[PDB]
Amino acid sequence: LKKYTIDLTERAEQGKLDPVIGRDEEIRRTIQVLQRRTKNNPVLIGEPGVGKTAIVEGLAQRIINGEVPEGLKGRRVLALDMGALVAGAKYRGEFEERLKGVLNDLAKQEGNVILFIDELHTMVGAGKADGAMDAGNMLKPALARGELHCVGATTLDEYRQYIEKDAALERRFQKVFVAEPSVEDTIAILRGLKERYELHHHVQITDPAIVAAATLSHRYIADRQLPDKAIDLIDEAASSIRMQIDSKRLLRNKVTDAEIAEVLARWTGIPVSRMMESEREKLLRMEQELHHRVIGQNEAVDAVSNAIRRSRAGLADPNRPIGSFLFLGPTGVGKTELCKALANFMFDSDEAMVRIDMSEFMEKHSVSRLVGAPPGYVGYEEGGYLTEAVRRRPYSVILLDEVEKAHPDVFNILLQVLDDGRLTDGQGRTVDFRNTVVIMTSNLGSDLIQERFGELDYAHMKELVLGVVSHNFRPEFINRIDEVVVFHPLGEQHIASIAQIQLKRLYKRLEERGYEIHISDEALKLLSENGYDPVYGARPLKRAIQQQIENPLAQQILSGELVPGKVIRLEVNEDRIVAVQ
Amino acid sequence: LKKYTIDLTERAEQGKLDPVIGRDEEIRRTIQVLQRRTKNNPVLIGEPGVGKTAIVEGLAQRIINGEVPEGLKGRRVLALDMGALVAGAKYRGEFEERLKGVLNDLAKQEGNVILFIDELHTMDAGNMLKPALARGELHCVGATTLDEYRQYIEKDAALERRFQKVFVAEPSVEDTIAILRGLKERYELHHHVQITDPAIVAAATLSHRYIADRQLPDKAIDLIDEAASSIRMQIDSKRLLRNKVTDAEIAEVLARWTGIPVSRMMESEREKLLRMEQELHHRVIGQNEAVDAVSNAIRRSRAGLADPNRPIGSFLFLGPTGVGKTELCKALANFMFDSDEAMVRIDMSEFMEKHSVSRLVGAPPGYVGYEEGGYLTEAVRRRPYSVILLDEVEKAHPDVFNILLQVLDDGRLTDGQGRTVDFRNTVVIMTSNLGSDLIQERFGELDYAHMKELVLGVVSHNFRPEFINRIDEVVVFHPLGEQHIASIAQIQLKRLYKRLEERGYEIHISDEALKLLSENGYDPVYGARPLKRAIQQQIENPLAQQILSGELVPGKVIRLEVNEDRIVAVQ
Ligand SMILES: Nc1ncnc2c1ncn2[C@@H]1O[C@H](COP(=O)(O)OP(=O)(O)OP(O)(O)=S)[C@@H](O)[C@H]1O
Ligand SMILES: Nc1ncnc2c1ncn2[C@@H]1O[C@H](COP(=O)(O)OP(=O)(O)O)[C@@H](O)[C@H]1O
Ligand SMILES: Nc1ncnc2c1ncn2[C@@H]1O[C@H](COP(=O)(O)OP(=O)(O)O)[C@@H](O)[C@H]1O
Ligand SMILES: Nc1ncnc2c1ncn2[C@@H]1O[C@H](COP(=O)(O)OP(=O)(O)O)[C@@H](O)[C@H]1O
Repeated sequence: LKKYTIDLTERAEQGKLDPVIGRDEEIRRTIQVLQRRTKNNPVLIGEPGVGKTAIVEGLAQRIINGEVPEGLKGRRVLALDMGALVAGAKYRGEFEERLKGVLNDLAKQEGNVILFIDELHTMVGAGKADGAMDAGNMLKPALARGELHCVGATTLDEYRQYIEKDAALERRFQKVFVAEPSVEDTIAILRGLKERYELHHHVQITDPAIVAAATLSHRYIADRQLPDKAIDLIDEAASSIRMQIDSKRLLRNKVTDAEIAEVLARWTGIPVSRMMESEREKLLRMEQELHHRVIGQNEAVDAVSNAIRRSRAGLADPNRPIGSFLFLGPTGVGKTELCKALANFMFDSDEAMVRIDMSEFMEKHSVSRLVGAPPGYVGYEEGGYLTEAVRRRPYSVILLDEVEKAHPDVFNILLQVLDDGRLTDGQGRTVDFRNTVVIMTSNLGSDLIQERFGELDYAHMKELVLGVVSHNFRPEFINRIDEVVVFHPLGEQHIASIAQIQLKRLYKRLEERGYEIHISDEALKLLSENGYDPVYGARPLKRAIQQQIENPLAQQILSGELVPGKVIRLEVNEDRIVAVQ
Repeated sequence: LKKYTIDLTERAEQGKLDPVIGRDEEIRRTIQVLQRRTKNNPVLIGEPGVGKTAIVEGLAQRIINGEVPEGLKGRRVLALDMGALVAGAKYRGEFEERLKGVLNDLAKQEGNVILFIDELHTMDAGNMLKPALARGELHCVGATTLDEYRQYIEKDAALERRFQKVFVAEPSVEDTIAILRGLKERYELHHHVQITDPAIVAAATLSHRYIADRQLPDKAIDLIDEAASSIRMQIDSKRLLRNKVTDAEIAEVLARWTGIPVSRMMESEREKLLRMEQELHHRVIGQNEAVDAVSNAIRRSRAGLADPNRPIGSFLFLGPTGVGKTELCKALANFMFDSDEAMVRIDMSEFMEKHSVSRLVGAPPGYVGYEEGGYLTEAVRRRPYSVILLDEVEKAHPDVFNILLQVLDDGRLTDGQGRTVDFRNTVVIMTSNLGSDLIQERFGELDYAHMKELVLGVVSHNFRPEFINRIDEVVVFHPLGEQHIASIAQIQLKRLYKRLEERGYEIHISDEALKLLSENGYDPVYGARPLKRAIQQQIENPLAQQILSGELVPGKVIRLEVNEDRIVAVQ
């Protein structure tokens, strides 16, 4: 008994237990089960990192401090470990002499000992070496007779496929559900626990670093549960500052939310850290920073930058994505380019744009590729194309390209992402679109968008295109769109400004090779004859570097006069261009 | 007073320190993890180098020298005792009284001194130290591998509340450089051992080029100590010695299981006259169309100039299929890898299913079979060495055409689950099976610079102008004549010679006798596939008819005759 079971009650007299704050409805319900006549076995069902191990450490602190009823007064909470019972059990019945050694020491205790079996699912099938099970089949009489007082603490899905499968052991435990506390319920958890970390780290932790250790944990960390990550963050931040005082008021020890969001940015990647950066320079110039790489399209950025300012002010709907856009209009105008800009603004990486081409979803059978296959079908455990991608990046700009080429029954899949920000996978797991920006480019009115842009100034392309030919006949999808955005086609004013960032990002490395080129002003309209298109758009400009500028170097090698090291020009003549050394 | 007392004042008295060089942003991480109280147990995971030696020697350097005052220093911790645990203890249970006595009586001063434990994976990894770890006794520094971590330390649940994966990334060549910078404190003052600059790097460059299945620094510290053991024992083997340290000391140590000397292990600036005439041009005198990729398109790749996100070493090479592609993708791998492992062939010829979505560059969800998928899905996860082919893409209906544009540009690097794919060391040979099928007849007046501009100018841009608008360099493989295959039909017969001299028959064949085969030999449709069965049906199946009949006795060389309507070589 003293070889295996850790005694939590004498670990509470030394003050070695964490102070437990709250939990008084789940501790009282635990004592209500622990005082039952038969089957006095609570199982603290929760999720990993909810506090179900620090409920019995708030029961064992309670027995010593005496807030328990008489009947649980003066008990002992022993923490049996089923990993130390299957530890060296090689031979036949070395495990069964460990339980029947522990179970017979618990009967000498005449009911003065509470047994905390943490992770009961490790008891289901613990011996089980030759036949029927040996741990939750040896406890099974003394669990039903109300004899050993077994506080279990498993999680809900570990209860579901370990303990619920043994239906004769499932009834010997009573589910004391430990729901995770809310964001305000874990501040008081962490306000009293902060001094137990101040005495260990020799580090002062402010309640600003605690009110933001939980609002940033809950919002940004979605796989963990709340009083496990909020105390991870303060322990990581107090260890990050504990370097700054050891090795090399301005050499601080205080944790503030500057250090808490810095650890969380180092965990997840979301840079909302401090507004003492150029973010004050960035929050009102949010519409013109997109204009750095989205040339023109003032109706486009004033729809997307005003919607992502609407949520950074905490004013947008938290049961809806950050933005739901329909980018109908011409091709090669700034549709796909703004979403790269919007990803390079919000999550500052244009690799965080989940592009989905809806020409792959032409027919109705190809809708379970986005959402996932049902149980029992091909591609079930794989997932969906949209749902699993949003589980990869929950903070991403979803591009749904040419949605008018989708099936009509894929807008039905796209009614719940727009309205509620949810999409359930084929495996019954719901993915959360509340942090994504769902932008949907289309070409459904583009014939009438292009002809009327220099006629109807800035608002009449929105009205009166809807109803004769365009989307109103299927009306449930239009009103779920946040802003329907029409795109004015590009004149010569924009493609001269759009054809300047072709090699601007590669510009900052390749100087010493022998290349630095300033703007030449004579070959401007050579690219503005194939690239500046009223019909097909500005996308043939990207081929107008692959067809116009890059050809007579990489194949004209063998003739023996043109060798690299000299910067090329282009002039308006019938030249078949030369290059002088 | 023997077992559980280790004094760390001795480490400067004896010089028992092997200094760590290179790891500081991956060791101060294991001081961030260790300084916590939730999950304050760093387990060091990966390739070697740290192993509880970086935090203990990088601890006395900041206290005894004296830049910081004494009001801040005092973080004096200790290290592992592991040696006398199992040894010297006899009974069952009286071995256990030594392990319970080593943890409980270090608590004589109420936590005045703290202690780390090192290398905890064996089970002492959670059978006798598990209450000693759950009681909040003291915190330890683990060290596992990655796969032995997921054997023991993570499919548990009570142990990752204290441990966490600390991964170290694969180290430099400068790991053993500074191992021999400090260690001349022990080498030259008493033995006068020099090891020069090209002799430290020589036993360490063996990873990215030579062999890539094994870690670097385990193969670096051992192959220097064996090369440095040269003097005192080769003088006791019953102008005198090169005291100028060269590549020779490691080569005796390294090449005692390969057989390849120094001559191609340090391919350098002047060595590229020597790496032209080694193995490519002794099996076959020829195959010099593909030598351009190692001559003019090699200057901006192997001098620290390989930019992966635009094709610079991608020299385009065309031809037919089954005609010399698969041998050169092996013979260039034979010119590089000293062996045969390049097995790549991609064709889009005779399969009509909906499985052509996964052969592109991977499968997005909604499919079957991700484990194989396409061939290139698996050809980087196997090993990063493969030479990618592209054949017969020109036939299917035009909805499938333009997906070849996405990979060759700088848009997105296109991996599949988060680890990298190959962009730097691959030559792509593709296959053009347009109207170069009637041209295989004669070898008289074949075009090298009349072929691709006037024949291709009027036939390409009627149906599809988006295919040869990018790709322009067209030069043909060998035309299938007589004597150029008479070399190739000698290669497949000389492996029939070695198949036959094992039983005592040396067969000759004439220039007249193997062009007897050429009427039943090659195919313009399949390439040189029906060459091998033509050896079986014409000579080899009649040969085994005569070896078994006993009328071809071993020892006597036989000649042929021209005879009646079935052509066999009889007496
Ligand atoms: N109500 C609470 N009051 C004080 N500390 C708490 C409270 N809830 C949780 N904690 C602490 O936060 C952490 C939560 O971990 P646990 O209590 O083990 O929860 P858990 O459900 O057992 O997680 P696992 O995955 O089962 S180990 C521990 O360090 C607890 O001390
Ligand atoms: N409004 C715009 N702002 C900035 N760049 C633009 C704009 N419109 C077009 N471009 C340029 O045109 C190119 C269009 O390429 P592509 O993505 O193939 O077209 P599309 O976006 O229609 O698919 C982009 O690389 C981009 O640089
Ligand atoms: N970065 C480095 N700095 C110093 N020594 C190193 C470094 N990398 C490797 N070594 C040497 O390599 C050897 C690795 O052996 P070891 O630490 O026993 O392997 P493992 O860590 O797998 O147990 C050590 O003796 C060490 O001296
Ligand atoms: N240098 C060469 N010239 C002509 N034919 C060759 C050469 N090297 C190999 N071959 C032939 O290629 C054949 C294999 O080709 P094949 O099976 O059609 O293509 P793959 O091997 O790519 O499937 C071998 O039988 C061999 O005779």
